[PDB]
Amino acid sequence: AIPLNRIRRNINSLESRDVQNLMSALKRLKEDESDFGFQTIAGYHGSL
Amino acid sequence: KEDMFSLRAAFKRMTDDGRYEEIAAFHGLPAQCPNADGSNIHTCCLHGMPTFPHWHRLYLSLVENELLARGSDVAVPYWDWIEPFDSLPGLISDETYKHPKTNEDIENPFHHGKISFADAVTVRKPRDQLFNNRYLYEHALFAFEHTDFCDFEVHFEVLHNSIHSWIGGPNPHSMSSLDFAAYDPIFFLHHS
Amino acid sequence: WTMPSDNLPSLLGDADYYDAWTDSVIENPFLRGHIKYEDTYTVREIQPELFALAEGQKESTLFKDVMLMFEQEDYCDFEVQAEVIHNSIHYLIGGHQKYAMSSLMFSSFDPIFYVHHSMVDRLWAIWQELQKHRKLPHDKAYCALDQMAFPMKPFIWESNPNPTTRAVSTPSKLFDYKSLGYDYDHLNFHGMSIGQLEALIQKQKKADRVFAGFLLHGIKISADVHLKICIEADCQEAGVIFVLGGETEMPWHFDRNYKMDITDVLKKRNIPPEALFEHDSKIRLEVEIKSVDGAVLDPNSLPKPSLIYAPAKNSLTPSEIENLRNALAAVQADKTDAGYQKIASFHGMPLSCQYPDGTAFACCQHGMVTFPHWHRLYMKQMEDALKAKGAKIGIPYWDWTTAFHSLPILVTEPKNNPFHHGYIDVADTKTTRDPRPQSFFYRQIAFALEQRDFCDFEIQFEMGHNAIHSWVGGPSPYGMSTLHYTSYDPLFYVHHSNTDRIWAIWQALQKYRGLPYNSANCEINKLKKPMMPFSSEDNPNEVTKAHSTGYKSFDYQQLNYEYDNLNFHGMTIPQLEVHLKKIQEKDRVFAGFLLRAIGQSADVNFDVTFGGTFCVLGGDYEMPWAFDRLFLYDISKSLVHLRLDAHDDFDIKVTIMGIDGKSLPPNLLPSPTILFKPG
Amino acid sequence: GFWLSGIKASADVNIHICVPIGVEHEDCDNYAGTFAVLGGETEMPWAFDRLFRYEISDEMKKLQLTEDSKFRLTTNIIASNGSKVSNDIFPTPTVI
Repeated sequence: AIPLNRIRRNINSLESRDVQNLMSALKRLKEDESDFGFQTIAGYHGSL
Repeated sequence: KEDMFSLRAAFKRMTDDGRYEEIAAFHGLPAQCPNADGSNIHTCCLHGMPTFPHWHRLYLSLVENELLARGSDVAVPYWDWIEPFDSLPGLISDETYKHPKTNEDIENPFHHGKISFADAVTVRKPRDQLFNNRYLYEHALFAFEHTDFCDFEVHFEVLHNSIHSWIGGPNPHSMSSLDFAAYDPIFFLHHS
Repeated sequence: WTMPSDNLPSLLGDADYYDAWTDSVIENPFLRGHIKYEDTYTVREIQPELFALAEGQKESTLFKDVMLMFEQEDYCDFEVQAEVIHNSIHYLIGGHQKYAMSSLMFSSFDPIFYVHHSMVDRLWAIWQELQKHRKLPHDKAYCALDQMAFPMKPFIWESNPNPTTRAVSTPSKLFDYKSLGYDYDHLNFHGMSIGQLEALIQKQKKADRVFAGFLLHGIKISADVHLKICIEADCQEAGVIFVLGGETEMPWHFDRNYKMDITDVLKKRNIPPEALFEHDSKIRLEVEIKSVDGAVLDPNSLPKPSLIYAPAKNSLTPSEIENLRNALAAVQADKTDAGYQKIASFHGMPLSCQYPDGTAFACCQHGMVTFPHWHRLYMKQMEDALKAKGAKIGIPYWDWTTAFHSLPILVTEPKNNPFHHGYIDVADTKTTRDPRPQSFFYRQIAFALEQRDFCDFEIQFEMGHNAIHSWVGGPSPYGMSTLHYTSYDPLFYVHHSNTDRIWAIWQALQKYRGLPYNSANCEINKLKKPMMPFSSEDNPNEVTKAHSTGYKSFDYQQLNYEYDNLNFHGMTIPQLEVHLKKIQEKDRVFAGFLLRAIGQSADVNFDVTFGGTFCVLGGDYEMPWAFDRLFLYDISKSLVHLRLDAHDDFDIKVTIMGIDGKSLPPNLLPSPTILFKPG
Repeated sequence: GFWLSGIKASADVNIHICVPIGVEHEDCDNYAGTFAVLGGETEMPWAFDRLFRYEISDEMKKLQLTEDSKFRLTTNIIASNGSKVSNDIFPTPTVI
């Protein structure tokens, strides 16, 4: 009985609500300029 | 036996005159329902819709009306197939019955209907499934379960199809085919 | 990506979308992630080969790759395959571009990265579950434990946004993803469950296979490496492998070689694998390395692949009722051992044994004191016969003692029932039965229980018994009323269990009373005589022969069976004795007959009012017998009926019908004595 | 559940319970039920706007099966012609 938001699913099975949620959230995340932001966490991998 | 022979003579009087054939043509294969634009002609009876009972509720009415006007002792009886049986009812099953009035044996009017526009008679190939089937009972119980009318109707109608199939199996001019089933008297006896 | 796809799924692929909530149109967040310090967006130059990686379902190269990855039972074995297959896609969606997926340094800036990794993570997860299914370690690994123990570098640091990733920085902690708190949609590959997955893996290990082994390492730039196999020094494409890397890379060397199977690739050229060992036939495998720059091509700096030949190495609860019919059905024909007809013959008509003159006898062992053992066994023989045929419980018993309006189902149901009847090869017919009309048997049995001598008990026990073979069968030669064919009717054993049960109850009784129960002092003669057929060499059950004797077979415990409860209806055994003791108060009056062999079987009806009745079981060619003791039948109710005092003196009149319609012939039996018991 | 519509003529559909065998992939039939569909040439076309139901509970119990237990349901279609075993005219039986 694992929480609903924490289930990783096949991308083809996602309902449009899942899609919109994901998109809005990811836009907010890329836009995020904090350490929690996309630039830093993407930067954990490639950098240097 | 009296009610039976009354029904037999009433229906026979109905059959010597060309009436029941004309009534069977309402349901049967000579298509009277064309259009609305089409043009394609369809058999008139309604079998896919939820108004399936209603339609047939009328048909039986019709025959019984015209039957009682022919002097029948009783309204068209129902034979309940829900109760398992090793043999078909005496009324329809045998080809000939003994006529107490004429003191001779005569053809049973409920045995077979004639289809005169095709120069044919109805026959019945009874599938062995038909006899001693206790399945129909539980089936009916599930029909009665249904609260909504359309659910009721679909289960009710499939269940209705069951016997149509199992009574006239293989012959084309029979109860098994929607086209010619109306011409067999057993038809209304089933449908009532 | 293992499933055939004509395009990237729209969540990843679509460029722009219109949110209706604002009148604004918005860029999809999942493509072209921005790189801040490089001032450039990421790029996907998609190589067409992606399509080609999956254009055939279960026939797909990627499918086979993943299956080969799952075959591995060691974590490193699995890991190498996993990372190379991961590299394949990494290359293929963003190939031939810096700032793309094919570039290791800048791939993380492209959101699809994460989606991709979700997939491979899932793959790992699936493997782990497979590992649990194969009883191999799952939450742990025996791979490099020098790394497993230390915390990982980017996440552990004090400068980490969330405390949770600081917490589980250690590889050991991250082994089970459930403890990390998330889960996947479902863990299955294509249409296959894990049982199916492992089944098919076992299927693939059953074929001889040919692998190419590649030791890979960090070449400081990403690359795509082609494998080509040439028999005639003419070279056609064998496979492809991909490696990730960048200017800023961490120098890496693999522990072992990535494998890729050439089995089908070889079979296409119709080159037999045993000939791969042959030096006469020559085969060269050449590698065509390609940089990401393009071509470039690089000089071949990676260790050449190695060929590996892998050789294949009442109160019943359904379905309690349900199991049995089939079992009875099962033995209806074994029919070799008996299968059931031989098992039937012994009580039945076909001749069991010989006098030394070898004359036919019916090896029936009634009429003697050793009467129970033979049967009680006989159930066994029969009982064993349903052996491992789902003979999941013992033959049931129906307590005829308890008054009953009708017969018991199992043996009544007309249709599709094994208990209705038996057949008789000897007569060409199934059995016929003709039933004939406080509980009588209760009174009759209870008396038997009253007795303490075994012999005294048997006479009543046998006579109470056969009263039913009389009434169940009636006037059919083929039936339970006759010795000849009774044993044939399924009804017979079931009646028995009960008869046997009664005996058992008695034993418990004795035992309660401290009298002998697994022994018996009268007569020492006869318990010792061995019993055929159970004696016979031709009885292919070891057990019965072992107890073929009399004196064995007393302790039914080593049978080994149990009755659900030895309680007569509604009575503890201790309760029962109280009952009998209670009955015993009132003085009674009995009549006792001498009964002795006669070929026919007959019923006998009493009189003084009705005093009757009792029945005797017998047939042609039966061993003759005479009881040592009298058979007692209480007739006190009769006297009260006539108001007599055992004082006024009376004529005890009897009658004795044959089972066949006639004919009440006269004794035969002599005269009945008439005796009085206080009190 | 059975989604029925107008066949060109009348026919019998029979219902079987397919229980996969352990190792490996396998099938199929144990007789669950039977129901009929009536029709004829030149009939007014129709499609049920809902599923017809057939209770298979007892047959599932007699196989020791469950709603959660692994199995599938297949119909076999036999026209009134006698012939034939007709193929896949209705969507595969749903499990409620």
